[PDB]
Amino acid sequence: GNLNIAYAKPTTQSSVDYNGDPNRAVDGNRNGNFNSGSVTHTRADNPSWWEVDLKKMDKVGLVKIYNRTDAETQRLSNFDVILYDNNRNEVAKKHVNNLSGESVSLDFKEKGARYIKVKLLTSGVPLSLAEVEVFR
Ligand SMILES: CC(=O)N[C@@H]1[C@@H](O[C@@H]2O[C@@H](C)[C@@H](O)[C@@H](O)[C@@H]2O)[C@H](O[C@@H]2O[C@H](CO)[C@H](O)[C@H](O)[C@H]2O[C@@H]2O[C@@H](C)[C@@H](O)[C@@H](O)[C@@H]2O)[C@@H](CO)O[C@H]1O
Ligand SMILES: [Ca+2]
Repeated sequence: GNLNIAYAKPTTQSSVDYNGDPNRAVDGNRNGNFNSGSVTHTRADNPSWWEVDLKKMDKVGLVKIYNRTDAETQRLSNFDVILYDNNRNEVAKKHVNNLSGESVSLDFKEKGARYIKVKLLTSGVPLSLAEVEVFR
């Protein structure tokens, strides 16, 4: 029941495989079954990454990242979540080793940012996200 400022914002990612376009992580659908059409998928890049562009700077609090759930859930491990300002200067970064459940929640404590990037640190692994939600 809070405004998800990432919903329907422009997205990009390192590449696309299996028609897993990056907008699937901001489609309002948390379903993690890749066959549902809700989940992104890159090729096995060096490294794989995904990003949302808020279009303007905003003050970011909670970021909630929902994993793929039907298969290959371990791929979302050893990754950074990085905030960038309007000139793509790095303003904050958190590292996530792995998920114990279907999602992870990170609190960036009001940091001003335009872009939120999720980046695997292990190359040669596709990045698949069910949904990334971003709150003020
Ligand atoms: C259109 C089509 O047939 N799609 C296939 C993928 O198969 C479908 O998606 C899977 C996730 C399963 O639900 C499957 O039952 C369904 O048909 C196929 O994925 C692989 O499917 C095999 C079974 O045939 C295994 O389940 C394997 O784990 C699946 O691969 C994982 O999911 C993929 C989407 C990629 O992320 C892979 O890297 C994973 O290992 C793929 C790959 O053969 O091919 C599509 O064309
Ligand atoms: Ca989705």
